[PDB]
Amino acid sequence: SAIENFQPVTADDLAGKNPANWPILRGNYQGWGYSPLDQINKDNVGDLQLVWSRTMEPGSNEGAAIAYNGVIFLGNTNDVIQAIDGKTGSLIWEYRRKLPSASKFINSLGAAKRSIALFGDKVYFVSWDNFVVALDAKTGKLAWETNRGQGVEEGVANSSGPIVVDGVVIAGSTCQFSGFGCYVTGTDAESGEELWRNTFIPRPGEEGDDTWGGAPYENRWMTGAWGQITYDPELDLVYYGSTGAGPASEVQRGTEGGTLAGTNTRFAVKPKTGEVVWKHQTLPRDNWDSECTFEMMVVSTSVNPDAKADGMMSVGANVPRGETRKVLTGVPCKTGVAWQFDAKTGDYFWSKATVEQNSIASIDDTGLVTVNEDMILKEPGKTYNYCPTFLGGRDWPSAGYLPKSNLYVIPLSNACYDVMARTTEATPADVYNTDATLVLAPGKTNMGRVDAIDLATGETKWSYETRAALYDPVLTTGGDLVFVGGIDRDFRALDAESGKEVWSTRLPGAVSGYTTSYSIDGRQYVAVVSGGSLGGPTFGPTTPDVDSASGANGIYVFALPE
Ligand SMILES: O=C(O)c1cc(C(=O)O)c2c(n1)C(=O)C(=O)c1cc(C(=O)O)[nH]c1-2
Ligand SMILES: [Cl-]
Ligand SMILES: [Zn+2]
Ligand SMILES: [Zn+2]
Ligand SMILES: [Zn+2]
Ligand SMILES: [Zn+2]
Ligand SMILES: [Zn+2]
Ligand SMILES: [Zn+2]
Ligand SMILES: [Zn+2]
Repeated sequence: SAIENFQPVTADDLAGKNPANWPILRGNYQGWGYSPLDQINKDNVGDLQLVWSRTMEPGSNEGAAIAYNGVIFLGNTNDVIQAIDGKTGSLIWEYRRKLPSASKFINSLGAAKRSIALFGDKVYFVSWDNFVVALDAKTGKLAWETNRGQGVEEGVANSSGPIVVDGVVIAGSTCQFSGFGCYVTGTDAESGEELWRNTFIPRPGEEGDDTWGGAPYENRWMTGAWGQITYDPELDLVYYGSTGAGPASEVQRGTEGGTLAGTNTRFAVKPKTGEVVWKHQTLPRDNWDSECTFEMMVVSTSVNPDAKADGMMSVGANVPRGETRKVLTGVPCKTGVAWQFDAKTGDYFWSKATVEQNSIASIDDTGLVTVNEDMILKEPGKTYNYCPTFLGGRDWPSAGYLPKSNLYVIPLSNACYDVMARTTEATPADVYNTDATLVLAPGKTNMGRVDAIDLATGETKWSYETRAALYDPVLTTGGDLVFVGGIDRDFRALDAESGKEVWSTRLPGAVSGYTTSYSIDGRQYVAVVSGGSLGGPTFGPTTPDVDSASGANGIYVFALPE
């Protein structure tokens, strides 16, 4: 019944023009993570009840209920993709990919799936074995698939999911365990043909090669773009970020003093060709697995950064003070530093630290980052007391935007990392080749944190804290609410004006996935993916007083009583 009248998904849908739907990971191309739906608000959220839920596949459950005209399209782990009736929770269809033995995959991160994408009459995803796959939206049956190469034993995969722009399926990659770097590809949405492929590691003698400290090309590992892809329709620019290089220690990399051009860089590209329009490196010389690959939002804001605002690193030399600009803005890296650029040109406006961090010594008025020499891993076996951690700070769990108050709302972890490079020689399988102990940041007794930052001034308007890590995306809504899960297993709503908790329910496991909102027949639903991820096992032991069990992977859907 729900799938019967399926109407093709357009750019207008993906631009978030219909608030009854959530047809893309962050609700719109621009990455807002916002639902304009306002039925559920501060005055009635206390009445929210569980309407329906459904078991999801085991593993790291970081997915998102992609909602479209009464149907939920849901990427589970293990390349299981489902369509579910958004009103009843009844399964409509299920695709289950035939997988080689899990042991054959050197990159287990490809098993988790933050999103599927929609366009036309198809559901698009990247499989664990690194195929761009198109399913029929109406049936879940495979329409086409294209092998990108180097999957499985060779470890190239994807965890965040693609987006489709102008008939082009755009998808990044993780090559976390590989002795090489990876890429972002653009694939024709109809034919399945690969149209372009952007890589990051400079080839010998090419632009930026001289910033790799003389490291042989074949020793340059793991540079990818595994985070979330965003897009601005008006500028026609696709935005993504690349990551660092492994192992973490530049001494073990053989890249001493190397700023590593291509790594941790924010790219703005044309969707049909991958042509780079502008780029900015937000974390050079990375020794801290900083991964500047997370979603960056496109918003229109007045530009008036306060140089005295807490954490403000610098203000751009040519900042158009008092003027309204379309900006690319947010926290791109685990470090927790918020950035703001002109979205069209890439001109640097400002940057501001959130959590305690000590990897960045300074950022000048052009946006040039200078790293902290004290934190470069120069002596293997020596403990370096890095802030934040290889899980942040921030990590993949996405921020949300509140257009009414111009607030950027970001989930964060108050953690630091006593990190040491191993004394043994690094192989690709060793990843960062470090051993670490995670601790609370100095003077912090609350691990979980959400900052709400005014995008005009860079001032933090409020900060919500809780004992255990959140490590879960936020949803912002027109009802003036912020929804967020945590490893404490609470799925909570915060007052968007104050950051104070106004409602919560406790789910059976750590609330580990995305929260989305949609409506059917005038009724607003709030859907959260839960069960657990790397967050609980990593942050849980720091606050053992909190019951942060993982389990009962599932989608859980709430609404006001009828
Ligand atoms: O370098 C990479 O290719 C890559 C990929 C992934 C992934 O795809 O999930 C993570 C990381 N790195 C990473 O460093 C880490 O912070 C991390 C946490 C998570 C998670 O699911 O909670 N994924 C990843
Ligand atoms: Cl529609
Ligand atoms: Zn539509
Ligand atoms: Zn990584
Ligand atoms: Zn725009
Ligand atoms: Zn720049
Ligand atoms: Zn816009
Ligand atoms: Zn101020
Ligand atoms: Zn509560």
